[PDB]
Amino acid sequence: MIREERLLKVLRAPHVSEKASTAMEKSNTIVLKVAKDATKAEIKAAVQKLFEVEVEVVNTLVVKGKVKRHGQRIGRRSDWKKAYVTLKEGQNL
Amino acid sequence: GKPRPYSPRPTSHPRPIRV
Amino acid sequence: AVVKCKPTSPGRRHVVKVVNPELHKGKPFAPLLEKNSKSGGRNNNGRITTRHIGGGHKQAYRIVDFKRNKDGIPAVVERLEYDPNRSANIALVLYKDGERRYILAPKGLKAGDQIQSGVDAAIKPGNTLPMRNIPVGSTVHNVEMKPGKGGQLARSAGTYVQIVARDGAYVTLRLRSGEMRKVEADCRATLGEVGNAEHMLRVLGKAGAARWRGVRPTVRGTAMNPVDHPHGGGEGRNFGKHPVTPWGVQTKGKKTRSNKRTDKFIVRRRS
Amino acid sequence: MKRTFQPSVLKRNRSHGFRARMATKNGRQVLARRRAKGRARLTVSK
RNA sequence: AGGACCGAACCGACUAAUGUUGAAAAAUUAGCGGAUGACUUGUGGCUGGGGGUGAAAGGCCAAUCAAACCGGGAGAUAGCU
RNA sequence: GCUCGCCGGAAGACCAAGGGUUCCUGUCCAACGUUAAUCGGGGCAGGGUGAGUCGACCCCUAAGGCGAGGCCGAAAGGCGUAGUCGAUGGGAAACAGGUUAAUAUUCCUGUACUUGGUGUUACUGCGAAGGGGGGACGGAGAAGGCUAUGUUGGCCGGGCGACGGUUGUCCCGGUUUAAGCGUGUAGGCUGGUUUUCCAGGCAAAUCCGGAAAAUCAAGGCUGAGGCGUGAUGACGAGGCACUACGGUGCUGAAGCAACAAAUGCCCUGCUUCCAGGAAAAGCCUCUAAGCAUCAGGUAACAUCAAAUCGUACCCCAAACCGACACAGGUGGUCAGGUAGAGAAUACCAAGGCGCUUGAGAGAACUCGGGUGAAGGAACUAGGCAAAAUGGUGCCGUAACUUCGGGAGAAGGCACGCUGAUAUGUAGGUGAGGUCCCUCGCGGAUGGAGCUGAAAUCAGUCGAAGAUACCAGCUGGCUGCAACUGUUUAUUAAAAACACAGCACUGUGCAAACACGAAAGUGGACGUAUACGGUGUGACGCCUGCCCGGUGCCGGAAGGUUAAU
Ligand SMILES: *[C@H]1O[C@H](CO)[C@H](O)[C@H](O)[C@H]1NC(C)=O
Ligand SMILES: [Mg+2]
Ligand SMILES: [Mg+2]
Ligand SMILES: [Mg+2]
Ligand SMILES: [Mg+2]
Ligand SMILES: [Mg+2]
Ligand SMILES: [Mg+2]
Ligand SMILES: [Mg+2]
Ligand SMILES: [Mg+2]
Ligand SMILES: [Mg+2]
Ligand SMILES: [Mg+2]
Ligand SMILES: [Mg+2]
Ligand SMILES: [Mg+2]
Ligand SMILES: [Mg+2]
Ligand SMILES: [Mg+2]
Ligand SMILES: [Mg+2]
Ligand SMILES: [Mg+2]
Ligand SMILES: [Mg+2]
Ligand SMILES: [Mg+2]
Ligand SMILES: [Mg+2]
Ligand SMILES: [Mg+2]
Ligand SMILES: [Mg+2]
Ligand SMILES: [Mg+2]
Ligand SMILES: [Mg+2]
Ligand SMILES: [Mg+2]
Ligand SMILES: [Mg+2]
Ligand SMILES: [Mg+2]
Ligand SMILES: [Mg+2]
Ligand SMILES: [Mg+2]
Ligand SMILES: [Mg+2]
Ligand SMILES: [Mg+2]
Ligand SMILES: [Mg+2]
Ligand SMILES: [Mg+2]
Ligand SMILES: [Mg+2]
Ligand SMILES: [Mg+2]
Ligand SMILES: [Mg+2]
Ligand SMILES: [Mg+2]
Ligand SMILES: [Mg+2]
Ligand SMILES: [Mg+2]
Ligand SMILES: [Mg+2]
Ligand SMILES: [Mg+2]
Ligand SMILES: [Mg+2]
Ligand SMILES: [Mg+2]
Ligand SMILES: [Mg+2]
Ligand SMILES: [Mg+2]
Ligand SMILES: [Mg+2]
Ligand SMILES: [Mg+2]
Ligand SMILES: [Mg+2]
Ligand SMILES: [Mg+2]
Ligand SMILES: [Mg+2]
Ligand SMILES: [Mg+2]
Ligand SMILES: [Mg+2]
Ligand SMILES: [Mg+2]
Ligand SMILES: [Mg+2]
Repeated sequence: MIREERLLKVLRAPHVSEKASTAMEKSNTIVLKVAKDATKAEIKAAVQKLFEVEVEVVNTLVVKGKVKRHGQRIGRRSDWKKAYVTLKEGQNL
Repeated sequence: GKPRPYSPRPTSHPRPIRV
Repeated sequence: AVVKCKPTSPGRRHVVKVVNPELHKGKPFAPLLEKNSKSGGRNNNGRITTRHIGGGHKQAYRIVDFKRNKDGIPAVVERLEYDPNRSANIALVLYKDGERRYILAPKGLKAGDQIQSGVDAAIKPGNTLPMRNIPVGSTVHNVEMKPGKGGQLARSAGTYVQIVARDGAYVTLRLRSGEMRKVEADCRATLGEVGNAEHMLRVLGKAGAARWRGVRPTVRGTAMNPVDHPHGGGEGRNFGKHPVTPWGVQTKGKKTRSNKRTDKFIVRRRS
Repeated sequence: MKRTFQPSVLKRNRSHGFRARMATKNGRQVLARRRAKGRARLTVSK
């Protein structure tokens, strides 16, 4: 059992894109930006407790930040974790 | 000014030997 | 048997091979196998300390019994095996209590023949007695130098030791070198001669055959520059130096034995 | 032609990496010199 | 069977022409040698500078070698320009 | 968009390594791009990498590293034991189809599999850091059985031809389907089973090893492929409907056989040889201490878990190593057609490209090629370069020789196409049917169909039949080195180095010797038929005279001579 304090720190944002939109209307799946240290179990616990929906399986990947230039000074965006969270048959978010 | 000179590079012809 | 190859290729013309058909064609006895990775003549500093060592065929080490401590229990020779670690052939022997061991294969010893070690052992080849229980004039191999240490003298192909004289607690041994050395009477020897005496009649025939046995080329001192070797240098073939090792020590007759601890056991040198 | 630099990250790290430096007193003196000079990158590790 | 024979891959480098501020700080093109072996190749490991390693050419040891490279003694010394 | 050309054992495809956003989309063209650029691996912004099964991590070790104590060393440190790390090796499990602008064995659909935890039920000797088995291993060669795969026929759908002919022995296309589960075949290995005892396996052992009976001779292990199921599904040439002309929606025929056939599989096999061919764990089994109607073990069923990190993209290259969008370098995997011995070569397929300045002109001269009258090495240091030879079969083949060679010596003859022999032969393959049958993936007989050289005879076309590409020049005398090898990365490949063989010499093992202030380590888990050093250099015939000098080895009457 995971503390609610920990479950409130693993979901950062819903990820908005065409692939996220397509996944939500085709494979009843929600795409979330999650904490980089979050586990599949913690994501599957947090979504169920904070959105009151039934989760089938969590798929996760780590997005490597891009090297960007801002006034001929090289910089790097932070790496973040993306969660493909598959809900059951009829739940809706 | 002048750029740093190159290390030795291949030479097309032998220096003539005078002896 | 010593068989000459036919000159079908130039590298086979001079080849003389020792074809022994009484050798186990199958795999060796696994329980008495250890790995022994090669050195390339390099020590724990990673430096070449013995030149001309490297490559050659991968070899597993056969745990050979040189001690022959298992006394009173009769042993039958199962098969003669090829051993890549030594010039001698080795015999796989089965004692009457189940235990199997490798021994140096003495001349004559075949499969079926019975061997036995100890004080009351019979006087026949393969049998290992303490040398005070072996008659004077006998021919022996796998001779211990200290009681219980295991055989160190006369292990190589066709080698043997003659027990010439027994005096008190010591026996005098004529070694293959021609040396007369004293050893403790208690020290164990195996009767007979070490087999595979035709081992010296082999002609490797080509450079590669040496490279198979793990020997790398010897470069002559006189072929080098002075910086590399005392014999180095010269316009054309020159020498004009007393022959020396790569390290300046004279190499054509200079005695290098310096062991005052073991001098007392030497009755007469080879000279 | 084969040039002298044939990259391997494993060999790089083992030969020059942070832990390799820390393993010997001379290696630790390298780190001390580089910190003293104020290098942004102490070793190849990064 | 073979350090066997012919010959691609693969490894090499005998000849010629080209190129020589190159396409290339060692190549290209046409021929050339080895091609089951003392062969060749990937990965990792070990050997350190009067030291290594060398089938030995003073060869090779990061485009550097009759003593590597980097920092230091150091503004060596220079009856020379 | 049409045509043209180029690669196609690659200039295609998939990776590792390495790089790190170069990927996809929109937008911009200053700079970057050897030109312009609307384009880009360029600028800017947004997107994109989804795993119990792939890989890492992880368990296990190799070389080697580190190394508690320890031994050693002025200090720093060196070595190494117990250990602990270290892959390039060993160790559980997923396949086909579909899908995105960009990921997919990761998403979806269908159908699987593995390991562990927990619970239930039944039955029960469980238990290791220990013992045994296993894991577990070389080179070469050979043959059979196979599949990938291809070809042809059948089958199905479509076609009837821009110019003579084309309803046929005609043309084009398709003819695909996995893991898993079941079966247990070609082949390979081994004789089972029971009882009794035992100086062995650090102790024990029901396991292993050994010994002694008894009975039965067919039992076990291993194993490609095939076949069945998986699959009433999926895919499917095209056609019917929408086209924002990018691509969505919808339906769906045949889906068989024969022959050929790998370098892949059976095969970690088999045969053979000498140079004699990792380790450890997982796994299987055995008990010890211990635990005794308990824990734990075995089986079935149910449920739960399988985290974390990588996953885009390039990868013989414009993204890696070469300062460059550089004719260079870079390990693994895949391997279609015709001809061919072939992964050579030529032309093609799939697929990918035309190499990021063009346009003219048609001087010398340079480069890379083609051809050449007569002559034919007169060239030149030298036939340098070029020209030439070049395949297969048969015939034929010198000196010399270590009897293997030399040898493809040299030299001569034949070669296409068509018909016949024979509507396609020898050979290979092998259906239906019949018969036997311990009844199956069987055996025997049987030659339907399929595939298919080589040769002979006859005819026939060309100047030429090895027609292209491809593909030895040959012979004679002689120096040197026996030979295959090795070498001056980048002006020297040799007669130099090495080499088998030979000899001398050292070396008795705590070996000589070498690396090391030392401990140690190599030599060697070797032991004089061994090991080091030196010189010589296959083989054959041989290797003479000299010991004064300088080394070395041995002797010792005296003379001299150190510290003390
Ligand atoms: C070029 O000259 C160097 C000396 O500077 C060398 O001699 C080299 O071999 C020369 N190369 C040529 C082709 O002559
Ligand atoms: Mg999933
Ligand atoms: Mg993942
Ligand atoms: Mg100036
Ligand atoms: Mg030697
Ligand atoms: Mg020699
Ligand atoms: Mg020289
Ligand atoms: Mg000298
Ligand atoms: Mg001379
Ligand atoms: Mg002289
Ligand atoms: Mg050959
Ligand atoms: Mg070379
Ligand atoms: Mg070439
Ligand atoms: Mg050859
Ligand atoms: Mg060849
Ligand atoms: Mg010289
Ligand atoms: Mg260099
Ligand atoms: Mg110097
Ligand atoms: Mg000074
Ligand atoms: Mg100065
Ligand atoms: Mg960018
Ligand atoms: Mg792009
Ligand atoms: Mg421009
Ligand atoms: Mg861009
Ligand atoms: Mg180790
Ligand atoms: Mg310590
Ligand atoms: Mg250590
Ligand atoms: Mg480990
Ligand atoms: Mg690995
Ligand atoms: Mg892609
Ligand atoms: Mg087939
Ligand atoms: Mg092959
Ligand atoms: Mg990819
Ligand atoms: Mg390139
Ligand atoms: Mg370009
Ligand atoms: Mg290559
Ligand atoms: Mg080709
Ligand atoms: Mg012209
Ligand atoms: Mg011209
Ligand atoms: Mg011409
Ligand atoms: Mg002419
Ligand atoms: Mg003419
Ligand atoms: Mg003529
Ligand atoms: Mg002339
Ligand atoms: Mg002239
Ligand atoms: Mg020529
Ligand atoms: Mg020519
Ligand atoms: Mg002459
Ligand atoms: Mg030669
Ligand atoms: Mg040669
Ligand atoms: Mg050179
Ligand atoms: Mg050269
Ligand atoms: Mg020792
Ligand atoms: Mg010589």
